[PDB]
Amino acid sequence: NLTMLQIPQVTTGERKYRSAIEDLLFNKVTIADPGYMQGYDECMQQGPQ
Amino acid sequence: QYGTDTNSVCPMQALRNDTSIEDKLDVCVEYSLHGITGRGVFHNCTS
Ligand SMILES: *[C@@H]1O[C@H](CO)[C@@H](O[C@@H]2O[C@H](CO)[C@@H](O[C@@H]3O[C@H](CO[C@H]4O[C@H](CO[C@H]5O[C@H](CO)[C@@H](O)[C@H](O)[C@@H]5O)[C@@H](O)[C@H](O[C@H]5O[C@H](CO)[C@@H](O)[C@H](O)[C@@H]5O[C@H]5O[C@H](CO)[C@@H](O)[C@H](O)[C@@H]5O)[C@@H]4O)[C@@H](O)[C@H](O[C@H]4O[C@H](CO)[C@@H](O)[C@H](O)[C@@H]4O[C@@H]4O[C@H](CO)[C@@H](O)[C@H](O)[C@H]4NC(C)=O)[C@@H]3O)[C@H](O)[C@H]2NC(C)=O)[C@H](O)[C@H]1NC(C)=O
Ligand SMILES: *[C@@H]1O[C@H](CO)[C@@H](O[C@@H]2O[C@H](CO)[C@@H](O)[C@H](O)[C@H]2NC(C)=O)[C@H](O)[C@H]1NC(C)=O
Ligand SMILES: [Zn+2]
Repeated sequence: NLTMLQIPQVTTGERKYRSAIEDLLFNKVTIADPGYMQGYDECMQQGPQ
Repeated sequence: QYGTDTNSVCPMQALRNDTSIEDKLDVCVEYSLHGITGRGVFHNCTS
């Protein structure tokens, strides 16, 4: 059984880029989003955190 | 003594209300707000 090591296929929508085990691993680590697209505006709309 | 909060002891020569920030929004300006000085740009924000 190699289900968790494979990327789940989706019939309609956007293709996924994470496997089940990768999703489990990434959800256990807290990483801040470094505002690649609109970080400058978001830091003003969100306020000091 | 200088306080990080408002400084309420000022000379009369420094008493002015040139608060024309609405017309100076998109420009680097020198600000002197209740004893706090510096340079920066003011952007309209909601908070
Ligand atoms: C050749 O190679 C090319 C490059 O590899 C490739 O092109 C790429 O294609 C993929 C897949 O098609 C594209 O991915 C998609 O990107 C969308 C846009 O992402 C940006 O914007 C979002 C914010 O959205 C705002 O802006 C977009 C326009 O840009 C606008 O449409 C939207 O309305 C908003 O205004 C932003 O969040 C993205 O950045 C984050 O994610 C990146 C990774 O994707 C990170 O690298 C980045 O650091 C950001 O990370 C942070 O945020 C995420 C999300 O919260 C956190 O996980 C993370 O920890 C961190 O905090 C980026 O700037 C994007 O909207 C779209 O999203 C859908 O798909 C993914 C994967 O399945 C899901 O996770 C999403 O939830 C979402 O799924 C569903 O999608 C459908 C259809 O779109 C929607 O109807 C659903 O609503 C939606 N569901 C939900 C629940 O949201 C996806 O990631 C990629 O952008 C392309 N890259 C380019 C063009 O450069 C190309 O295809 C290849 N060609 C071939 C032939 O193979
Ligand atoms: C192979 O393993 C996957 C998990 O990696 C199993 O899928 C799970 O199946 C149970 C029982 O039906 C469900 O409750 C879970 O939600 C499933 N997890 C998923 C899809 O991530 C799968 O059943 C296994 N295959 C076999 C033939 O036993
Ligand atoms: Zn601005």
